[PDB]
Amino acid sequence: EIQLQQSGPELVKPGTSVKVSCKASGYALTSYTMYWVKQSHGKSLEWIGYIDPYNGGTSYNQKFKGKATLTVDKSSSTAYMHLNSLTSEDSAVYYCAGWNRYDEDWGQGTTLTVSSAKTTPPSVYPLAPGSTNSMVTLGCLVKGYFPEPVTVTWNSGSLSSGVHTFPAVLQSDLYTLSSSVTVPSSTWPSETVTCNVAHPASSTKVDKKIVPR
Amino acid sequence: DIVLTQSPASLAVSLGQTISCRTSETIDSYGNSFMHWYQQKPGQPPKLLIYRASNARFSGSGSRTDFTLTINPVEADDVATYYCQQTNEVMYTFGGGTKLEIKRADAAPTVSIFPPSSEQLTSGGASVVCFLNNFYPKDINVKDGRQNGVLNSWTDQDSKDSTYSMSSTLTLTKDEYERHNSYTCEATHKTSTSPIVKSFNR
Ligand SMILES: [Cl-]
Repeated sequence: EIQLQQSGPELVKPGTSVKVSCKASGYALTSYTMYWVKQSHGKSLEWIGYIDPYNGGTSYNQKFKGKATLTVDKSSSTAYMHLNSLTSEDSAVYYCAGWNRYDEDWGQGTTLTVSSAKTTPPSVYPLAPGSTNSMVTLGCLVKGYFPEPVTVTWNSGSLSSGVHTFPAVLQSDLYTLSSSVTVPSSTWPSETVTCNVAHPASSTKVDKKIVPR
Repeated sequence: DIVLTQSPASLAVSLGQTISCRTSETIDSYGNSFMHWYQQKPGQPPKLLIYRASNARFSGSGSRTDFTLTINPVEADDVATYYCQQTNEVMYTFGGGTKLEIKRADAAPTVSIFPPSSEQLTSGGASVVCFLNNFYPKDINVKDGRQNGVLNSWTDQDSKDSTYSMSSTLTLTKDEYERHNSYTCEATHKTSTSPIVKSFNR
């Protein structure tokens, strides 16, 4: 009965304030209570606070009293979470959820990065193997981008389940990740295999055909 | 306050083959108090499973102070971290979460080595990549005959075949890369008594 769409990822400087949005759609939307969760990279979920869109009731985690301000905009069916006095400890994934007795939906998460570093596009480098078997594993390397998230598809998503995208790793203040696609060697290099890299932070989308040599 | 505590932090069962959550404040003391159990698959939002109120594949058990999620049977899709949560007008709170692992027969890693792109070489750098893919268990070690500038990255247990895959990278300057010739990536896994190795000349 309800579906939720959070705003895009974000890079902001310490000591400013963001507002992230959650656009609801569905039936009987004031019947759902909106709330917000923080998930730090590889950490557990912590509740931020709630807002009852029908009556305006709100209740916050003590730790975010003062920090976070939840509002809803019944007109545009949008919940907001405003965050002040931002620091590096705040950067994490922020979910928005809605629920009642009958069902419950979460949003897709919003990656927020607090840093005074500037955005850095990825370096997308193809990985072709050397010189035997029906399967051939290709790859693609995205080198030194900031911040994270980054979206990596193969052939615009036409290749899946043959994929292994590896969690980016922080080395020298930057992220780098690799992803392996495996296909029949019947198919490659006859059929053109392409790496797709979206870095929404640096508003970047690059395709790199893998080529045989 | 309200403290949610769940045992165990880490779990590991095989296909075909319970998690407890204990509140410090009972659900029954508030008029509209709720307990939830969530499944979080990796790189996904958490999804609601079961709920309990005050006054099929998965089931909730226990007393009004212990909401017990019980998965039976375990599919390979059930690989995730599981969270319990308590609801009332004063606060929401979540448990620590419990990581679920699938038990599978040990598997040979499929190793493939890769040389620097010409695009990275014209940039002035050179990176050597080794995918070890689809190997059980997670335990694995990797290494002209350096250990500096290496970067590794594991994957979570696969949801289809209950497997792990690892990526490693050895990185040099343009000029330092040609100072050597044979580059061999050595894969020390448990099951293969021989250390699976692959190399390239140029
Ligand atoms: Cl560092």
